[PDB]
Amino acid sequence: CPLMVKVLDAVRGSPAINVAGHVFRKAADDTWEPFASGKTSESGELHGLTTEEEFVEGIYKVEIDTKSYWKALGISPFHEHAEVVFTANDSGPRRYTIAALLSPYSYSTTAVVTNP
Amino acid sequence: CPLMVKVLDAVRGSPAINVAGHVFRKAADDTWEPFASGKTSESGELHGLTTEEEFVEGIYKVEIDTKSYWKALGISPFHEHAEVVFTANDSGPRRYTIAALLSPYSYSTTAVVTNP
Amino acid sequence: CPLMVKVLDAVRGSPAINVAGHVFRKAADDTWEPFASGKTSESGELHGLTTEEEFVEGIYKVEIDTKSYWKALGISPFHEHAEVVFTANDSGPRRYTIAALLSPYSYSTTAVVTNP
Amino acid sequence: CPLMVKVLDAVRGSPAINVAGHVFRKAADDTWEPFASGKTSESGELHGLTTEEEFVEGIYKVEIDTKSYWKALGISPFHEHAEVVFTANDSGPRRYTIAALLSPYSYSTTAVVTNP
Ligand SMILES: Cc1ccc(C(=O)c2cc(O)c(O)c([N+](=O)[O-])c2)cc1
Ligand SMILES: Cc1ccc(C(=O)c2cc(O)c(O)c([N+](=O)[O-])c2)cc1
Repeated sequence: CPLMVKVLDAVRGSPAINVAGHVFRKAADDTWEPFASGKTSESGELHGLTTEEEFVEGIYKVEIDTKSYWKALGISPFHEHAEVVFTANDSGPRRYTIAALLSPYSYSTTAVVTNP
Repeated sequence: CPLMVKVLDAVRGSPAINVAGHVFRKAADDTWEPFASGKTSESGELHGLTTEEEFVEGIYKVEIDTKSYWKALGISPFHEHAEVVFTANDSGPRRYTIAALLSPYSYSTTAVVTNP
Repeated sequence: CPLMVKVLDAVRGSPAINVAGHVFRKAADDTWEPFASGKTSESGELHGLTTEEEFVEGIYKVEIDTKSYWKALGISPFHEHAEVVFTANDSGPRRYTIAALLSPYSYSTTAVVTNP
Repeated sequence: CPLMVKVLDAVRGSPAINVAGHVFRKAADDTWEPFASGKTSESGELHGLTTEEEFVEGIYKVEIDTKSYWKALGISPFHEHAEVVFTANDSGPRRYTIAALLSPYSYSTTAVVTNP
């Protein structure tokens, strides 16, 4: 899996389960083309989004629906979502983990990029 | 100052100076309408973006040009930019500080929301 | 103010008010000698800890009583406290802001170091 | 493994490899007794620190030698180390992942605590 998304809850100290994630790729006309989507598992991880052959060079956007996560816990959070936009595979194929750490009024995101 | 943006550099341990930030309000057609912009000061701060009168309820986006910042420092960055999207003033007017802490492969954002 | 500590609450999106902070300097015997202390203000800030004269080179520790803060809010915390240990003034006197962003199961700390 | 430590580098977007970690447990006399140590693998993970039977209730300290990590990369970082202090197993045995995300002038730490 060349693209994985992991989401953690900094209030409970747990994986953030059942969080929707949507991936888009910038098209030649500069629009955001839907690329993949899913929801986080019990481990907070969203696997199986793409394959090495489909995950070509390009600019990708990962949008994590953090607002729905907090709202289901009774909380009205600050952010509408957490979005991560990045160029992928510019130097050849890589494996990307996009990790997000969520609090109601703050989030952090990191990328772990490895060479297979 | 109903809206302030502060940007910090976690590599140098300093304010992130001369970082462009652009503010948008979501339009009725779901498009992003540009609202205000500026460059961070020597303290990392972007002041004077809006006024109490103009900063009505709505969904707002702050886009921080983190890629140009890292490029100017000669450091390879992961993200194309950092975006913060939030609903403003849903329970009355508030003063918002959006703080962003930047590293080349990670960023975090927090909101400090105080009632005047 | 050679040394300032600022504490923010990522759950409420506010300064963390009335948080105790204690500052220590490492002694020749490697023990921690208490140096200064205070409680964060309504802006989350602990000012007036030390002076230019007293804040000589050395290794310093700031201990933030995060557990008492979360307990006062009725929220279960993970950490006993948050500690920040750093060598100060190794290349001349600097002004240090130690910023801590608190969640119940996570914290982050950053230093903003500026040369007067 | 009831206790795992994971360390990531936010500058390079990579696991932080070969980082020393030391674990201590608070003794009945209030001293810090050495409990386990190791170094992070190529995945940034330190496994095999303890067993469920040995990892009894108590207050534990995990000290990560972040300064040596940065110094080996040519960087003089702000922090001397990253230390995490927490009560473990107060409600029965749990599995703890202590994750640290490192930059030269900032770090963040989170706990992911799961029930086996
Ligand atoms: C680790 C971390 C991340 C974000 C914040 C943070 O949100 C913040 C907010 C401020 O109003 C402010 O003045 C500063 N500061 O000056 O350093 C930081 C504080 C700490
Ligand atoms: C404070 C912080 C923020 C983000 C990360 C982080 O990026 C990360 C990445 C992983 O692949 C991973 O498995 C975990 N984890 O399980 O805890 C965390 C690590 C620490």
